[PDB]
Amino acid sequence: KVFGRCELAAAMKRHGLDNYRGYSLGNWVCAAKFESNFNTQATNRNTDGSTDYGILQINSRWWCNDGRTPGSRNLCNIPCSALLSSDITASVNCAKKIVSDGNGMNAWVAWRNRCKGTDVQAWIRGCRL
Ligand code: NA
Repeated sequence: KVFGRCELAAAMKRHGLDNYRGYSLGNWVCAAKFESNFNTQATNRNTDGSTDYGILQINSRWWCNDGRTPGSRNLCNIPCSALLSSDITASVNCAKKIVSDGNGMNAWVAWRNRCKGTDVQAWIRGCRL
């Protein structure tokens, strides 16, 4: 599924991501924009041979199992394929664990390089939330 911006903002809010670990909804929508372009089916191979899955490009190195990332962990206890569903519940549940791990949203390099410090409010502008 390719979410609309406000559609994804509504879904993230419903699943309690708005102001989760102090990160406003616009931060999460901005991360999703630059990680996946709001596409739940997005997959990208990392240089280390891990893969990033779904709207928030969760990495098989630590968070989900894909069966092909040697010496990796599954800290969200989910198949990486579950992170490509049209229903973002699994991605949100896992993102809550990632952002709680100690470095906040710096875990998402695209958030750090493209969202951090910016007018992230713009990403929820016009949305009926
Ligand atoms: Na893994």
